[PDB]
Amino acid sequence: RGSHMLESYAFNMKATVEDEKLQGKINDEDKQKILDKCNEIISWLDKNQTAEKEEFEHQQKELEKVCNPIITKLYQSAGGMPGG
Amino acid sequence: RGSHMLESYAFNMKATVEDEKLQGKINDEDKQKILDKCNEIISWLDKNQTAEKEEFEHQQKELEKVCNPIITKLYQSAGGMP
Ligand code: NA
Repeated sequence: RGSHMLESYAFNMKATVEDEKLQGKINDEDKQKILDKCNEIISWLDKNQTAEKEEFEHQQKELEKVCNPIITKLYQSAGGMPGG
Repeated sequence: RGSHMLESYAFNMKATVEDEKLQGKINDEDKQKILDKCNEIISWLDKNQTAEKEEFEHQQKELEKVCNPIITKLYQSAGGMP
């Protein structure tokens, strides 16, 4: 989807650098550079995805925080429909 | 996603207030303000999708910048004729 391809990819590089196929074929110094860097992105998603949920839950409140007082107005006033 | 619910709410709350002659509402201002905010989210939501999008393509790039050189180095050593 985006955060998936990215993530997926990351999982797969590690998936490589760790394969016994390169026990010594890949620079032992290099294994680091990836793994680490891959995790960097791994975490960077987990963290960004979680931070997202908040800006969501922060707009959801500051939204109804405008509606509920009018709902709880029209709902007090005669008529009262709101039930989508 | 909880982003849906947000959308949903914004999307419903916006139409459930445009519905029809449900003008029992202060169907003029104290409704106008339910439109502005609602859409404010409708948009801000969007501006974030295409905001996240990028950051992903970004990080996705940065990680290759740390892998391409190495996988290239790999595709250069196990031949039987090359
Ligand atoms: Na006023």
